[PDB]
Amino acid sequence: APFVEDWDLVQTLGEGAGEVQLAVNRVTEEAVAVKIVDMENIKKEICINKMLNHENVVKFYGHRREGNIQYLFLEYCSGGELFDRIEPDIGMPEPDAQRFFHQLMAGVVYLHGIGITHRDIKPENLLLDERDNLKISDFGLATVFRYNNRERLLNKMCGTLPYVAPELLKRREFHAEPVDVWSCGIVLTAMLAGELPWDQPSDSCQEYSDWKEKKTYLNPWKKIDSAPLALLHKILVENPSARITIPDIKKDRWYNKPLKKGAKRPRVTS
Ligand SMILES: C[C@H]1CC[C@@H](NCc2ccc3c(c2)Cc2c(-c4ccc(C(=O)O)cc4)n[nH]c2-3)CC1
Repeated sequence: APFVEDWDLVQTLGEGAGEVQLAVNRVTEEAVAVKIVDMENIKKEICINKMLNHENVVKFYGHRREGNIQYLFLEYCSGGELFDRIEPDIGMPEPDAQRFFHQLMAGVVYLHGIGITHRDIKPENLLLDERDNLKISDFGLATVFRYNNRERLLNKMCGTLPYVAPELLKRREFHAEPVDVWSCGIVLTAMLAGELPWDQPSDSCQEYSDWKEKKTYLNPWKKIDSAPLALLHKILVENPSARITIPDIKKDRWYNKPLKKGAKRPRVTS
C-alpha cells in the first residue's frame, strides 16, 4: 500500500536534550510520538525500549537512523502529562490519585520484574492516554539493575532532586528498587497536595527534617487524609532497607480502599 510509511510531523510535544513530535500517518491517520535525537546513551535507551511491553508503559514501535539523527517511534498519549492534572497547592480528587497510583505501581512492578529501573519517576514523565490510563515514559535515564537473576547495586547520581531518595545523596551505593518506590511516594504527595514537600531529601532541608520529626500538622501533609498519609509514612522512610516494598504497598489500607467509580458509561431511564 503506497505512502503508508509516511508520517507528517504536526505538533511539538516536548523539548530538551532534542524534541518529541506528534506524527500522523499520511494514509491511516494513526498518531504516534516521534523522539528526534541528534546523536551510546540513545543506543541504551533504544535497547531498553525494545524490552518493554505493558499497558502502563509507553509503547515502543521501533526506530530509524537517518545518518546522525535517531528517530524513536513511541506511543502518543493524547491526555498529556500527569503534571498538568495536578492543581497547584490543591492536587486532585483522592479517588483520581488512587487510580493513577494503582496504574503507576502496575508499571513499576512490571519494570522491576524485567530488571529495569526508570530512575526519574515524576509527573512530567507519567503520560495519560485517551482514557486517562497512566503510562511511564522516557527511558533516557533507565538502566538494568538485575541480570541473570543477579542484582547490581547502583552508584550513579541521577533523577530530579525533589523526587530523589535520600540514599542517593548519602551513600556511595544503593539498591535500585527502593529509589523508584521513593519517587512514586513523592508523585503521590504531589497528586494529593499539589506541592512538593522539599527541594531535596537532606537534613540541611528544614521541610525534610520536619517530616522526619513527624510534623504532619504542616503542609503538604496537613492537606492529606490520614489513610493516604499512613501510606506516605511507610514510603518516605529514610532507610531504604526499612522502606515499604511494592508487594507491601499492595496490602496497604488506603491502596485497597474503594474510592473511585469506573468511567461514566452511557445510560438511559424508564
Ligand atoms: C500542552 C503543550 C505541551 C506539549 C503538548 N501537549 C502535552 C502532551 C501531549 C501528549 C504527549 C506529550 C505532551 C508528550 C508525549 C509523548 C512521549 C512519548 C515518549 C517519550 C520518551 O520516550 O521520552 C516522551 C514523550 N507521547 N505522547 C505525548 C502540546 C503543547
